[PDB]
Amino acid sequence: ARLVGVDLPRDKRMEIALTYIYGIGRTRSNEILAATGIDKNMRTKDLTDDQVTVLRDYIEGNLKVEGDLRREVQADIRRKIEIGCYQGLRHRRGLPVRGQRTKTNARTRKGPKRTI
Amino acid sequence: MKTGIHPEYVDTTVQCGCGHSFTTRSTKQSGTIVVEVCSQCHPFYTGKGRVARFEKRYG
Amino acid sequence: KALPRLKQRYREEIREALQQEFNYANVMQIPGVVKVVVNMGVGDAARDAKLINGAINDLALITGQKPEVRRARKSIAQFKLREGMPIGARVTLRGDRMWEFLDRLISIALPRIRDFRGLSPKQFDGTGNYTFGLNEQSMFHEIDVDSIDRPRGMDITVVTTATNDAEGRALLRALGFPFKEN
Amino acid sequence: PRSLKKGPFVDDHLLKKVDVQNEKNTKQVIKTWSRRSTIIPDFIGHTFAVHDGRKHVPVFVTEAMVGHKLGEFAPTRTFKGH
RNA sequence: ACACAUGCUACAAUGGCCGGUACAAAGGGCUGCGAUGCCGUGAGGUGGAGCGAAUCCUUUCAAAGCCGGUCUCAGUUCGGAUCGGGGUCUGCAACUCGACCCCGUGAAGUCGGAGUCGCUAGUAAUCGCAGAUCAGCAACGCUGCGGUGAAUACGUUCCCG
RNA sequence: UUGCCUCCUAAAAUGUAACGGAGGCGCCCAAAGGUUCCCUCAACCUGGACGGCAAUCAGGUGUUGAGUGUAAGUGCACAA
Ligand SMILES: [Mg+2]
Ligand SMILES: [Mg+2]
Ligand SMILES: [Mg+2]
Ligand SMILES: [Mg+2]
Ligand SMILES: [Mg+2]
Ligand SMILES: [Mg+2]
Ligand SMILES: [Mg+2]
Ligand SMILES: [Mg+2]
Ligand SMILES: [Mg+2]
Ligand SMILES: [Mg+2]
Ligand SMILES: [Mg+2]
Ligand SMILES: [Mg+2]
Ligand SMILES: [Mg+2]
Ligand SMILES: [Mg+2]
Ligand SMILES: [Mg+2]
Ligand SMILES: [Mg+2]
Ligand SMILES: [Mg+2]
Ligand SMILES: [Mg+2]
Ligand SMILES: [Mg+2]
Ligand SMILES: [Mg+2]
Ligand SMILES: [Mg+2]
Ligand SMILES: [Mg+2]
Ligand SMILES: [Mg+2]
Ligand SMILES: [Zn+2]
Repeated sequence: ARLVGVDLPRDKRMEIALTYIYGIGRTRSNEILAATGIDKNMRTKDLTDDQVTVLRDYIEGNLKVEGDLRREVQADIRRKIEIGCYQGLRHRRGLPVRGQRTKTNARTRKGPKRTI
Repeated sequence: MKTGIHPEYVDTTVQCGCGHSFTTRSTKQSGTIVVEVCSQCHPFYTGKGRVARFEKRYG
Repeated sequence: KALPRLKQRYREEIREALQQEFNYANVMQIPGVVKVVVNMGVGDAARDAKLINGAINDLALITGQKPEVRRARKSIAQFKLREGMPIGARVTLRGDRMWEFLDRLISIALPRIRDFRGLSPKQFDGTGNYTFGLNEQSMFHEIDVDSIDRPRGMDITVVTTATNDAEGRALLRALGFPFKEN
Repeated sequence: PRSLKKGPFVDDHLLKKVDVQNEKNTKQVIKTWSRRSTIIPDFIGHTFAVHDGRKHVPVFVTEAMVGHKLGEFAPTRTFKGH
């Protein structure tokens, strides 16, 4: 189907299908589908246009998802990067921000291994 | 209008969840398009601080 | 004994709107819109001749008339390109079809853009013609999501009789085009 | 994070110093060794010399910096690379 | 910017997730262990029954197990790193530097080259539990406790001592 | 080095030497030939999803600076 700018996968149970939306994950799925009253055990084939309407209305109502969410998170990172906060210096360097161990690991921040 | 080379241009009717109807030309051979969002629906057409975040917590 | 809706809305309202706003000496100097050109530059058609055949079906489905392939008129090294390799496709829209496409685009396609914050008013060039790009052909409804190989972008340009950017902006504004304000 | 039940932490030392500073309307450079006090709206325009352990660093508090501990804006260790 | 070493979690279907249900051993407790109840979604909050403890609390204590449903081989309902927001508790104080919870985020990774290590039965493999240090914890460590439980040993030519 | 083609030398017809100065050729094309009909570049400016000095799209300025299978000259926008 089509929901909030996304394209829902061909066959998935709806609680898994809604997770392709960038602002939603399994728990928010078991919230949204409980509130709307749409069974989570349905396919994406058996979804209707009306059901898509109730869904879009609800999750645009109480939840921020997708593009606005990304813009907002990016906005938080550049917010703390500008004020010259410690975490900001870390984001600049491309190192681990949470106080983790940079002597050995941290490759997921640094990226692939570049030898000397 | 060279005769054969073009895709067929049908008459078409566009229907929306907000009730708006449109009568247009389209390439859809059915001749009917049901669509979710339009010029009337969309929140852009219709127009839809750290210290505050501090005083909300503590105040 | 027939009529497209936007041609109608133009002839009856917008015309008088602009005539009240800009106070033209003659009724002729009223800007109308000449043509709408749609263009898909491929560029990887230098490497693969198959992609052009995808571009063709795209435009031909979206517009409703068969595209016109363009040769490369120069030969360039860095882009791996010679003269006579088909590079990109172009469709010119005039009269009725122009109007109907403009309407489907204004009323349907553009509201279906992912994170649509509107269009920049700044895209006019000096003469009051308006060009804007698009990232993915998935927005249009005559094109099926199911059948796409790969998202491909296209340029839409609306070229007008407008003399400057003010007049053109006013014309498209009146026409239902979603401009941001700055 | 410190729990909300306790409220935000500012040591009484620079609490008193910044109060005396903004009641006389003078904005001075206050010399503080406390890394551990969170920033309050009372501090919003002032300027601090904070201890990084080797020296005192100039810190101009702005609006964006509220809700943060002081030490974050004076970095400790120096790394210029290899 | 790196290289080494020991570990843990993985790369999935002998599996993941939801629901129901059965079985341990050992331990720990005074300004300590803290129950029913109530408030939370959950870390926990309020509260203090009862215990210097074969009695009370750690729930009657487990998890893998068994029954059932769903997922259908995919970078996925696999994987959890990373990062954003929002919290709780300890503590004069969680910035440099704590743990935990909640929402989102969802990277490498498709059984790993040359090489190399451990193990001969309640052993390997796998599953949780407790303890010491300790206000809190970098515990995936260490010392113990039990659960379920294999394969193979022709034989001394070869490598090691 | 030796034949053929173009410029300069060459002294405003033609012609004109040197072991004077520069280059080319010993082919290509079944269309790059014949004809009818249509069109105008290069460069520069503004604007456009990848896309950048430069790909394709739009608009503007631009009388010839592009382009002519292949050297160079004489020509060709009236178009060769
Ligand atoms: Mg114009
Ligand atoms: Mg070593
Ligand atoms: Mg370890
Ligand atoms: Mg395990
Ligand atoms: Mg697991
Ligand atoms: Mg999982
Ligand atoms: Mg269970
Ligand atoms: Mg025993
Ligand atoms: Mg409860
Ligand atoms: Mg029970
Ligand atoms: Mg996953
Ligand atoms: Mg990979
Ligand atoms: Mg696999
Ligand atoms: Mg191997
Ligand atoms: Mg032995
Ligand atoms: Mg401890
Ligand atoms: Mg002569
Ligand atoms: Mg002569
Ligand atoms: Mg003479
Ligand atoms: Mg002579
Ligand atoms: Mg020669
Ligand atoms: Mg010919
Ligand atoms: Mg042009
Ligand atoms: Zn609508």
